[PDB]
Parts: sequence; structure tokens; C-alpha cells
Amino acid sequence: SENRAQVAARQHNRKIVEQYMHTRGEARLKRHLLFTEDGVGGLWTTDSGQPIAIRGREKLGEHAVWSLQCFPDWVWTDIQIFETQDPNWFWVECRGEGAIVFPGYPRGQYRNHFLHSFRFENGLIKEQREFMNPCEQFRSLGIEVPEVRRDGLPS
Amino acid sequence: ENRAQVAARQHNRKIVEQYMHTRGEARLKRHLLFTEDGVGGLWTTDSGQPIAIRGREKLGEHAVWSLQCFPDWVWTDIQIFETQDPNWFWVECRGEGAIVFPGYPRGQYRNHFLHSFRFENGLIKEQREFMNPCEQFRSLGIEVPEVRRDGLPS
Ligand SMILES: O=C(c1ccccc1O)c1c(-c2ccc(O)cc2)sc2cc(O)ccc12
Ligand SMILES: O=C(c1ccccc1O)c1c(-c2ccc(O)cc2)sc2cc(O)ccc12
Repeated sequence: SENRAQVAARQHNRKIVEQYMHTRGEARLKRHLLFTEDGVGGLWTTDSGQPIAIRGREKLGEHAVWSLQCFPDWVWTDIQIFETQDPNWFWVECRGEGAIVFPGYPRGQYRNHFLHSFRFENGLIKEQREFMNPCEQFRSLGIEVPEVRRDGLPS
Repeated sequence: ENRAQVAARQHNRKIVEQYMHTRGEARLKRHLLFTEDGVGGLWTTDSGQPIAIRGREKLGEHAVWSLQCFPDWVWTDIQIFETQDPNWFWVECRGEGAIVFPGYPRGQYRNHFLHSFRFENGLIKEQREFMNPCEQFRSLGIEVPEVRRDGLPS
């Protein structure tokens, strides 16, 4: 029963995506338990143009400790979960917001729009990726954002 | 209800595929894939606000500009995602081409993109594209700031 197996996987995986997106506060310290042992998470949109990937359930648990310090009240909001034709692949559109307490920068407030990709293997997350506009993180840190000159562009 | 949803999803998928494969002079007619009041544009920009192109007529005018400033643009590595909403699709892809912006040196622009497509009565009501603007800055020779990482776990 291929269809029955796919339906069951999609239903379970959706529950894991929901749980991930609703994980807040001290529960963030256990969010890595939603991943496979070799699971990868992280931020795919950065100033360098390369992802910052956090590799392995153990490193993901270590990152959570840092995350609670530097984003102490972070929440995802406006959460819209998208199932796909692949029962093991979901997308989420949402916003996120919270204080940002990055080392060596003034404390700030960070808001952004996010897309998340979740790929599953055997009931847990194998790959999580988040995509945002880094310009908004720059603004939250007081970093000057470059501006494309629009004089010559239609408007 | 289910027959209607299946029919919508199958037709809408063909439109997404056509959009993503549209290149060259055919870009001048891509706006015909939209409703009269359809919206398209770039949701990730330096200002933090979208640059939305409102209405099928304005979309057709934007295509003319697009063919001048992105004269050979191609979408590659296209992955189309249907969803539980037969009228909502997402696409993960890359894009590449020359960038010829007014008052900047000619460059080569490459980026990773996500696209959202929402449909109404067989045509695109809302198209949005999401990318990392730092790569467009680099293509234009604009300096990209660097978040200092010394204090961050490595
Ligand atoms: O915000 C993050 C981040 C990274 C990965 C996962 C979640 C995040 O929020 C970040 C960096 C970072 C690197 C190492 C580390 O241990 C903690 C954070 S560097 C950097 C540069 C940018 O332009 C924009 C964001 C960032
Ligand atoms: O590239 C675009 C663009 C905008 C909308 C749809 C497709 C696009 O590719 C663009 C701008 C633009 C504005 C008016 C116009 O008529 C033509 C282009 S300004 C700007 C500033 C940024 O930081 C990054 C990108 C851009």
C-alpha cells in the first residue's frame, strides 16, 4: 500500500513540523530531538552567500544553548504549513521576531519574514533550512544596509 | 469537491512550469499568465519592503525593462512543489544571467530563489520571489557588510 504509507508519513511529519514551529522558551533546548542523529539545520541566507549549516543532532543541541542566549524570547508567528507531493518534504512561510543579543553589537529588536524547508527521514527531520532577507538582520544589529540606486529604474 | 481540486491543481501546475521555463522574447508575454489584477514582484530587497508590480498591464511593461536589464535570464534547477491548496505552489530554483542595471558596471548575477504562486480561475493572482539580496549586491559591485563572527560559536 504505497498510498497508505505515504499518507501516514505525511500526517506524522506534519505533526513534527508543527511541533518545531511552536517550540519556544526552554523547550528550544530539546528541539534537536526532532532531528535524525545526522540531521542538519541552519540558515541558508547570510551575508557571505554560503549557508551556515549546523551538522548533527549533537551540534544542533549545542546551537540551541547559544540561540536561547542571543535570541532569548524568539517566536515564529503567522505560521503557514505547506504539505507537498513528497510526504517527506514540507515548506513553511512565517514571520519571526524577538530581541537580538549578538556578541559585540548593541541589543536590538529583530523582525523578519522566513521560509523554512523540512525534509524527513524515518519520522524525524533530516534537513531543516531557513531562508530570510539578511538586510533585516543587519538593521537589527545597527549595520548599515547598502542601497541599490533606483534613479534609472522605472517607478 | 475533490474532482474540482484535482483539476485545478493539474492545470495550475502546467502554468507554473510554463512560467519557470519562459525565457528570451517569450518573456514579453509572460504577463498573460496572470489575472487582470494579478501581482508579481520581488519580496526580498534592500529596503525590507517588497517591490510589487500590480496588474497585468504593469507586469507587461516590467517585462520590457526586464529584457533590457536581465537580457539573458534563465531559471535553472527547478523543483515545483504542489501543496494541499490546489491554488498554491512553491518553486525552489536558481537563476542566472547578466545584470545590466542603470549606472552600474555590467555584471554576472547568480542566486538561489524561492517562488510562491497563488492562482485564481486558471491564472496567476500573486507571484512572489524570495532571494538573498547580498548576491545581487555582489553582482553590482556593491560592498556587502559582514556580521562580525568572532563572538559566535564556530
Ligand atoms: O544568525 C545567524 C544564524 C546562523 C545559523 C543559524 C541560525 C542563525 O540565527 C548568523 C550567524 C551565526 C554563526 C555562527 C553561530 O554559532 C551563530 C550564528 S553568522 C551570520 C551572518 C549573517 O549575515 C546573518 C546571520 C548570521
Ligand atoms: O531587481 C529588482 C527587481 C524588482 C522587482 C522585480 C524584479 C526585480 O529583479 C530591484 C529593483 C527594481 C526596482 C524598480 C524596477 O523598475 C526594476 C527593478 S530595486 C532593487 C533593490 C534591491 O536591493 C534588490 C533588487 C531590486
